Amino acid sequence: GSLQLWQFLVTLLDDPANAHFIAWTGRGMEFKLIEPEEVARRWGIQKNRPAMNYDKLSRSLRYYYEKGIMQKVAGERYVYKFVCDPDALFSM
Repeated sequence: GSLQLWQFLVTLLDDPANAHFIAWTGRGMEFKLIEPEEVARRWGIQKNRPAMNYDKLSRSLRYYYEKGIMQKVAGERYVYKFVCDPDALFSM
């Protein structure tokens, strides 16, 4: 029952109160960190680990890249995508 970064990001993305700093782009499961540092700060609050910033957050995203969970969309700057559909991981 420990909160995972991919789960936290999904929760941010499905709440329109967060749309000014993180939002689905509308292509597949791609999303943009409109304010990367605000996303990082909120992950830090949630997971209880200041001083979280985007530099540190990017290390966790690179972890997800190496582990097949997330990809960084090339040609973009702060656009990522889920590889495995988070809803499908628990649909059964």
